[PDB]
Amino acid sequence: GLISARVDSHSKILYARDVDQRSTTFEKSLLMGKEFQRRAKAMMLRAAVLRNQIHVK
Amino acid sequence: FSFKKLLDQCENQELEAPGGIATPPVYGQLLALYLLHNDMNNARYLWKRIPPAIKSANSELGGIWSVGQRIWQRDFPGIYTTINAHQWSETVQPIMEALRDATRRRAFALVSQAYTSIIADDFAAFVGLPVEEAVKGILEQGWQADSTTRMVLPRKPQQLARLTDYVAFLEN
Amino acid sequence: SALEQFVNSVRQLSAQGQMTQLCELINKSGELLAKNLSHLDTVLGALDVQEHSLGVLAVLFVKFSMPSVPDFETLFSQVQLFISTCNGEHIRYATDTFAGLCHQLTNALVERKQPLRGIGILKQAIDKMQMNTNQLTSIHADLCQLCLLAKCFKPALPYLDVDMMDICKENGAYDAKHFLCYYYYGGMIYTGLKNFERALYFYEQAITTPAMAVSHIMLESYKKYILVSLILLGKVQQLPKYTSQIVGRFIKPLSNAYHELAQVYSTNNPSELRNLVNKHSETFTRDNNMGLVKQCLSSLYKKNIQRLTKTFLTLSLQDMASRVQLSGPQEAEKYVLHMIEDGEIFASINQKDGMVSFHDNPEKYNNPAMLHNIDQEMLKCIELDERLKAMDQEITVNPQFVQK
Amino acid sequence: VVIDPTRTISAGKVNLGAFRTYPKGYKPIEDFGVHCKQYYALEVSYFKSSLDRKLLELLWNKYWVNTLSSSSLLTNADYTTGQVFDLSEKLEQSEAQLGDKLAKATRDSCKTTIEAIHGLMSQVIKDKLFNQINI
Repeated sequence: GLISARVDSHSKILYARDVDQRSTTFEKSLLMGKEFQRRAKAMMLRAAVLRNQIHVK
Repeated sequence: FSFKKLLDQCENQELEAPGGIATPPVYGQLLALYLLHNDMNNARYLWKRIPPAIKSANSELGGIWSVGQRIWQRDFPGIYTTINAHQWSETVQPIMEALRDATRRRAFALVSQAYTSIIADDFAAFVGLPVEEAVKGILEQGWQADSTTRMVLPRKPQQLARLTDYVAFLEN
Repeated sequence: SALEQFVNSVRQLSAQGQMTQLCELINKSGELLAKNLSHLDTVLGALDVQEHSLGVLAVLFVKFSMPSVPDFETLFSQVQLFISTCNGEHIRYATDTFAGLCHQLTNALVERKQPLRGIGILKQAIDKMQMNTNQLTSIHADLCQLCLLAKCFKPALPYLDVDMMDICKENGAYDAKHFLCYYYYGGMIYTGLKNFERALYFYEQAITTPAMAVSHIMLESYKKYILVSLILLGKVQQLPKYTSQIVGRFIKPLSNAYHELAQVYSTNNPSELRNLVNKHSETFTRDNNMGLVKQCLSSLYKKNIQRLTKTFLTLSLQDMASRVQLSGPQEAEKYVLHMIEDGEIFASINQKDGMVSFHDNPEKYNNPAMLHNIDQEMLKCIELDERLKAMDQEITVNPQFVQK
Repeated sequence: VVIDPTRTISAGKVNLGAFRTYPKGYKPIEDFGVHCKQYYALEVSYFKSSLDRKLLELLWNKYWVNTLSSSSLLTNADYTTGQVFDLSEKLEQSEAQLGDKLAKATRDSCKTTIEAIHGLMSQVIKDKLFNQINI
């Protein structure tokens, strides 16, 4: 993770890589939203199961 | 598009049975329809579900499973050879042509998407006939071609309410 | 003599209210209730039948000693009719014997090894018992087992695509065994259909249940959890902080073969993975998860190929089949084509020079389809917050939450 | 109250500043001056009556061209970016506190989101009215 570049072996050329800020921003936001929804549903199931005294006796 | 209704009708026909096992033709039709829709897991589990006695009673299921095994390994040329190897009853007759057309379209899409230049032999084996579909490809859709090496170059091919709902949700 | 008096009592008590005494008599038993009742049951309930039929069926199925003579199949048919003519909300007043009857029916079907006839029964049994479609009942774990022992996965999909929100107390009973069995069998069903992003979630929910002792079902929900996490992701996901301490102290040392498999599947070396699979084949075949490890072995190659795309823009096939160890340019070509067909990678094959070129240009965020996706996420989040507010409002008005 | 007439005229926004002061003895940024410890700042807000609101809206009604040609969110981009940055700082402070401010952060985020969706709604309405006539 020190050099942002790509190697082309056909012509043996190291090209520089430019990151599209908008695309990575949108991707990160969507991933965070999906993760948050998953965590929310998980905790809500937990609250459902911790209120009926389910403890595997 | 008409096959979806037949699909779910066969589904609820399968779901319940007088003894849990249905007739051979409905089993074969359901397996063929599963093969057609390119859903391999359900077809494989259905094949595993069939009891051995009824499985060996009819050889039509054997040919259907051979076709499914051929398509599972993603070996395109063998599908066309194994689909017409045996004879098919009228109950499963209109499945083979639709499956072949779907496989041809899938091969065409895969060649156009995952390839920038492919030997004409491999492309012709993928599509089905190394005589006239090459000239059809270069002429009809304008695909570039070059002789000697036999090389083809396929190329890839009600609003305000939502905003006011978002605003109302945010403000509340 | 007394049977007629009891039948008349239930007949005159029903249809006019007085539910408490009614359920009081249903469970009063009567020392086998003179099991020769049978035929008169037919005249006991008509049209909407009655509630006493459930008690008759329960006491018929409760002996557990060859229940209803070799003609049991006929009674089976009657049970089916009951499932199609129960109706009403009154059955919800007796959510203690219905679950037992369903469990006994499924056990009887399993011990006769015909787990397909009863599939349709436990769809209307569930639909006519839960208060709402987001409530977990003890029959869910039973349908998920009936549809798993016999290979039929699609019918259970409508009951696995919903998010459980509340759990029915069933006026007693409902031990954690049903919850664990449901969340384990659902995970196996999702794994069978090659839907790993939800099988991992199901196994994670199964593992983090509170517990104080080692259970037989949590072992084969962490063992498979490791494999599913290794398939979907590149590593074994860390369990959340609220995991029960039993898994982190007793379960882990008991099954250490999969931890070693992950350790090998931490550094990219397929040869060591195959060697460890061969060496520890007895452990992987005693737990019956054979086939789920070959998937990890195959996915190692796909992970290496995907990692190749972060450094290279155009790679020769011969050179490519030297870092992933595929031993042949043709096999590398077929692997790349299969990966492209599934959308896992963005690449193109040039057969003139035998080179794979990586594009990595999935989508620019101006297509209205992405606007539709954002709108769908909006709707899901709004619905989630609405359910949160509805849940909180009940707490705010609770008579317990005013004293503190 | 301290205002800056020249900067208000040049920039276009008012320079209203309301200040109270800490009394002597209580001891517990170069723009504010050199006595920043002795005096502090306060927030400013405004109000107007129902009659005043009606009169102001009816007087400002003779601005229709600018009303439907302003195309906001293209002029206040710097303000919105600053608001989002302050939102991030407030969110970080609230997260540190959790280890209330969360309500204030939620209200600020709601205000910014409402402004953004209002701008989008005005743009959509303009597009519907002007660009969907005569094919």
